[PDB]
Amino acid sequence: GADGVGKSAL
Amino acid sequence: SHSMRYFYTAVSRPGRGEPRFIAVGYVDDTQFVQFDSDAASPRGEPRAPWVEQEGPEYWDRETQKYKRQAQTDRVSLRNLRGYYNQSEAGSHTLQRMYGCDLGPDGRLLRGYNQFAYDGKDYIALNEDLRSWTAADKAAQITQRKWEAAREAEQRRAYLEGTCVEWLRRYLENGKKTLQRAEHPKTHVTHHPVSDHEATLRCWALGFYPAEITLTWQRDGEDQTQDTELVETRPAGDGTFQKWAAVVVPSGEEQRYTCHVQHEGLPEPLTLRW
Amino acid sequence: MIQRTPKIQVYSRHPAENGKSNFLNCYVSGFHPSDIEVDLLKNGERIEKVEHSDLSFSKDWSFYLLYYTEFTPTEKDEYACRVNHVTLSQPKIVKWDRDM
Repeated sequence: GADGVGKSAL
Repeated sequence: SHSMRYFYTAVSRPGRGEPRFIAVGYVDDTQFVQFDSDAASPRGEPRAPWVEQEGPEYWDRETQKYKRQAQTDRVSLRNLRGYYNQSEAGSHTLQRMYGCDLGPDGRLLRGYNQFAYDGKDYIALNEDLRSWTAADKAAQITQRKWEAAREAEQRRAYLEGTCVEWLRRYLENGKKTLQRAEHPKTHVTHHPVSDHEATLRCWALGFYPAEITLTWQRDGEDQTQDTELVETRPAGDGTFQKWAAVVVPSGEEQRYTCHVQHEGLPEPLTLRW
Repeated sequence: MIQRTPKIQVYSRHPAENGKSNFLNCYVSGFHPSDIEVDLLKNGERIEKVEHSDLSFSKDWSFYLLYYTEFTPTEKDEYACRVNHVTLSQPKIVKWDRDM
């Protein structure tokens, strides 16, 4: 189970 | 100690379409998933038998997470080029590794989330999973964005719990092959070099997991400085191989012993030619 | 930016025995950036239907890949791996040494 995308790009 | 680890790579290619995104996932030293945005049909693909049975709903959900990550990685690659004032023609690489470590008792010992830009450390979640370590001024731009956005708390929420829950499920489904250790099959070969030198090579084949120590001794004293060690290599069937060599004076071969340490061995092995 | 040249190992999955099906491996590791071309050669000619693992990397961020093919070794067949990378002015060739 992979992590979902976060609050922001780098 | 068991672990589940993910490895992401995004590579730009200006003038030849949009950046390519590749993800792979491991439990311990066993790969179980891969994704490639350049694939003929880009989707999450099984690489291990204990995830082939998970159902199309699970695989549809992993596929969607990878496609969304790929688009965010493209944005990150564009932002990074701006931070460093780099030309729009050069190709650049963004890499990310994250995962969780299930300590020997079976709790959550450790988590991590680290990024590199063009093969160099860029930003990393510190061991406390609360602060960031930036490598330079451009990475300080990312740290300011993520701290004000509370990015670290979201990643910790995943590394704690969610990462650990998948890991425990994978270890139960693949217990037959993930909670076993295969000992190395060993042997020693001998190669004359000159009229007074010879090479002794200690072999370790078919072992799992990949961690292993091979050390040559002379009269019972370790000889770390004059031992040639190759990088541990995959056999292709899920196991690994390694060897270690030493050049000895002809006539003295019996003075040397190879010592092998591995999780699947009840006691350390001592081999002689 | 980091430019690192690949370490190349050519070997079989099992101890090679004449007339017994096996797998020939070419392991490339420790390189950066990721674009690389690897070919397995039989008697100097490129082998078709060569498979490879999925791009991954090590703790130091350098990439590794495994190229492999099924084969049955014989006494006089000669195998090698050919690797081209941005660090190599010419394609490097490492021949298979079974008797290590």
